[PDB]
Amino acid sequence: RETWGKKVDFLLSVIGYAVDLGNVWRFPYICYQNGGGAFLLPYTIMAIFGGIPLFYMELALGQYHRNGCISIWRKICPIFKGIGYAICIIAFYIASYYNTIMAWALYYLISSFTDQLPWTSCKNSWNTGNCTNYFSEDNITWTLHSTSPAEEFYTRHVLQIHRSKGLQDLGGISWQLALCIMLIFTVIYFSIWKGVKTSGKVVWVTATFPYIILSVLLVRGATLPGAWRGVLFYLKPNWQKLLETGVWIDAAAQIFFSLGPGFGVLLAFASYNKFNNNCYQDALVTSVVNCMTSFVSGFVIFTVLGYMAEMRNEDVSEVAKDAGPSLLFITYAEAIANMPASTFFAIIFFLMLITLGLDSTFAGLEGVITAVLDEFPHVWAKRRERFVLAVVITCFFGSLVTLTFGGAYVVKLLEEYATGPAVLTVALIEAVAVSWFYGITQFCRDVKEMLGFSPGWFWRICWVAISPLFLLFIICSFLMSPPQLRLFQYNYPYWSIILGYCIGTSSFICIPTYIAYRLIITPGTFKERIIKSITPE
Amino acid sequence: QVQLQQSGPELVKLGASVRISCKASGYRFSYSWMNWVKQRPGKGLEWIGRIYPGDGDTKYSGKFKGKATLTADKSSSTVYMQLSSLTSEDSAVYFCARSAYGSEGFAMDYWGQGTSVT
Amino acid sequence: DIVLTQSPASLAVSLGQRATISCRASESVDNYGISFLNWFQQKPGQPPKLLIYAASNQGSGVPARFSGSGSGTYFSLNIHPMEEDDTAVYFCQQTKGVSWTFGGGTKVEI
Ligand SMILES: *[C@@H]1O[C@H](CO)[C@@H](O[C@@H]2O[C@H](CO)[C@@H](O)[C@H](O)[C@H]2NC(C)=O)[C@H](O)[C@H]1NC(C)=O
Ligand SMILES: CC(C)CCC[C@@H](C)[C@H]1CC[C@H]2[C@@H]3CC=C4C[C@@H](O)CC[C@]4(C)[C@H]3CC[C@]12C
Ligand SMILES: NCCc1c[nH]c2ccc(O)cc12
Ligand SMILES: NCCc1c[nH]c2ccc(O)cc12
Ligand SMILES: CCCCCCCCCCCC
Ligand SMILES: CCCCCCCCCCCC
Ligand SMILES: CCCCCCCCCCCC
Ligand SMILES: CCCCCCCCCCCC
Ligand SMILES: CCCCCCCCCC
Ligand SMILES: CCCCCCC
Ligand SMILES: CCCCCCC
Ligand SMILES: CCCCCCC
Ligand SMILES: CCCCCCC
Ligand SMILES: CCCCCCC
Ligand SMILES: CCCCCCC
Ligand SMILES: CCCCC
Ligand SMILES: [Cl-]
Repeated sequence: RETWGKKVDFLLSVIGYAVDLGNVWRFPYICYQNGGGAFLLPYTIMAIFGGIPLFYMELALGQYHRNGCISIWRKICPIFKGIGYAICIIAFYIASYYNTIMAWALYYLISSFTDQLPWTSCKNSWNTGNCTNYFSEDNITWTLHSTSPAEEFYTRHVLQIHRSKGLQDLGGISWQLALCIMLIFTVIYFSIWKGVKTSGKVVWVTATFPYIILSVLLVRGATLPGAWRGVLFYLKPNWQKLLETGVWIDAAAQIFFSLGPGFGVLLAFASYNKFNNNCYQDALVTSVVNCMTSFVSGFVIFTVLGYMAEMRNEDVSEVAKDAGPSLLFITYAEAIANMPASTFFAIIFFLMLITLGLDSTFAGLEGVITAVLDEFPHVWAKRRERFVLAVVITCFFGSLVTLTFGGAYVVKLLEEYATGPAVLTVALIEAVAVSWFYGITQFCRDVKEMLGFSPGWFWRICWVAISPLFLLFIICSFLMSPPQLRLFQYNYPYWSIILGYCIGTSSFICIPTYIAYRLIITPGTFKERIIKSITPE
Repeated sequence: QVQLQQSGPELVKLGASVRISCKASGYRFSYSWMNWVKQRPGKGLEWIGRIYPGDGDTKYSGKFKGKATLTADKSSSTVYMQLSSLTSEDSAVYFCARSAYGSEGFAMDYWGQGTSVT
Repeated sequence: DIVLTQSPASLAVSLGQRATISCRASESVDNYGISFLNWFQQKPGQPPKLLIYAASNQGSGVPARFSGSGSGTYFSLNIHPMEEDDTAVYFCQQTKGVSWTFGGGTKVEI
């Protein structure tokens, strides 16, 4: 098989997957949803114990075996081969949820090309009766139904949720978003068609640009008057609501989606080169840079929110309460509309979001494309381009049902149900298979001399008890706590809750059904069946 | 409410200029558009242009951008229409209508008494 | 530009019968599920009066006899049998961007 070549492209790819628009969206959103300051204190130890061991162990396993992501299990535990299809379905769902955000971001980038951005005021295609958020000389009387120009732009222009009365009501089509998704899919298909060479070559040009745009946006937002209330609200200890009913589980899920363990991308990036004496270093640096960029995004978001609250002369905890994922697209839009240096900051921020989401979804799709090819050699021989075209077709077919519907309700449902308990159970079964079933002693007896140092006394005790204990605790809390959802003054009905629970349960039923298929295809009694089926080849 | 009071009649001369005022009150005039129509005696209606108070945005059309100009005044809550090269063709009555909101379809619900510019 | 054409030009409908007014164009003014169309009532000497809101809802203070429907390109203005006082020239307005244009006009009588 081919190799990554030079370590620089591999490091760039890992850090590019680390910097994720999904994380930049979810971290400050749930932060402000739970209360802001009471989100970072019970977060650091969970982030460490969820990212460091899983990422490091999976990178080491990939660099040691080099058999893709699905075929890498044939030499460890062939009973749990269904995890390949599980993570494939998970990646399909995550891509279907990411495509709508990508289309929204690119449509915003297109609409932000005119000299007069359509955010300072409401034009002939917006409800001016409720469009009254204009900073005047104390002549505004906010009521229980007042809205914002950016809110109207996100609601009745790009989404048109006014035509849909919920999930049970069908919504109108959107040709603009349709062509946007078409263009995004052709771009990503032309990007993946070449191969791992252009994969590693395309990350370097899109590596420092998001960082520099983030830095200039931060130094621009930190200068506006009102950058103190935001940071004071973001840096509150708040030791009152963190014991049991806090945001610990949501923070765990957020850092899980950020680090991306078990998503197949790590095994994909490690199945190319051995990367001697640098696996632990790369894992540590990518984890700390992901934590740093997430912290910086949350910091700048809360700074802009505090600035807006001080400009509006209102408390920070009441602006955009019921707003879901719109928070970014509304607050940053209002900030750029208020900034006298517009028409440039919005463009560079939209370009940042576009390239970030592109590299994220590209790595996510490659992590499945290079695994299914290793699983099917008759396809990997010649039909690679045909299969990637077919997977692009099926991905856009799956994303059509959530794009053409014209409603963010299914988007929020997938955001709160697809990247949660299913991938949590996937990570749990992967960890228990690599720790309990597969001997940790013989697992480390090679990676020790492979990386030069001894991983003992930390992972020998972390991979066995505390990590699976925390995983099972998070999973049980998720299964026991009913995930109530609200978005744009719309309560999710019990039928939608049941549908979400059913899709979350069936998203990982492939692993137990494959276990059943294996135990019914293996002859003999149960004892000899298991003891001759779970054999590392 | 209905308080779109306009000015009285004026005299039209060849190569002149007349200003028509439109006093708006009773609602948020700085958030709704201000439309101006042109009706000839014994003819239909002709749209001149629109103006958005508080922002200065104007959209002139209907071969009238060369001789018609709209001006808003947030202090006096009045709308002014600048004219030029007055002729017997454009010498007719002019109204001052206020458009509706977005969900209402931007309809001219409120009108004025009329300004007979003859 | 977007020009409107009305038909018919004159409707001498007697008292006790309904009538219909059409306003055709190249639009297709449908945008965000809101039919961009406005119907006005112009009386001789009196200023115009709004009748239908976005060609779907009735105006403010207007009688229940006024109604209107239609979508896409063709639009119908179905009016209940009126009296000798509701006779007035009606106009259709296209409020879609970026320019606004009025209709031709109808001459309803007995
Ligand atoms: C948006 O403007 C509309 C008016 O066009 C208002 O909506 C209604 O407001 C009344 C008065 O409070 C409420 O009883 C209705 O329930 C509102 N409608 C709906 C669908 O909720 C209001 O000023 C603004 N907000 C909303 C949500 O419509
Ligand atoms: C502080 C954060 C937000 C911005 C800083 C960006 C840093 C962390 C990123 C951007 C460029 C990255 C480097 C790109 C190239 C290489 C060379 C490779 O052989 C080792 C990794 C290394 C050295 C990367 C380390 C991490 C890096 C320096
Ligand atoms: N945080 C990276 C998001 C992600 C993980 N797996 C994925 C698979 C496909 C995709 O488009 C995106 C993803
Ligand atoms: N933030 C995780 C949402 C959540 C809580 N409990 C859950 C149960 C099932 C599910 O699919 C999702 C959830
Ligand atoms: C006035 C309308 C101009 C529209 C320009 C669209 C440019 C799209 C560029 C997309 C780049 C990915
Ligand atoms: C009235 C406009 C409807 C537009 C529907 C677009 C559907 C695109 C489907 C593309 C499938 C390949
Ligand atoms: C409001 C105007 C939106 C224009 C969107 C153009 C999108 C072009 C996509 C081309 C895909 C090949
Ligand atoms: C976000 C900060 C993460 C810090 C991780 C430190 C890991 C130290 C490992 C030491 C092993 C001996
Ligand atoms: C009554 C129609 C319900 C449609 C639900 C669609 C759910 C899609 C989940 C991906
Ligand atoms: C409005 C529902 C659209 C479903 C599309 C399924 C392909
Ligand atoms: C052909 C590859 C184009 C990549 C564009 C990234 C913005
Ligand atoms: C009310 C809790 C229901 C849990 C169902 C788990 C399958
Ligand atoms: C696809 C819709 C499924 C509804 C299930 C209701 C229990
Ligand atoms: C109350 C939760 C029921 C979940 C059923 C999943 C099949
Ligand atoms: C009321 C519980 C319904 C479960 C349906 C599972 C398919
Ligand atoms: C905008 C499409 C670029 C293809 C190389
Ligand atoms: Cl984070």
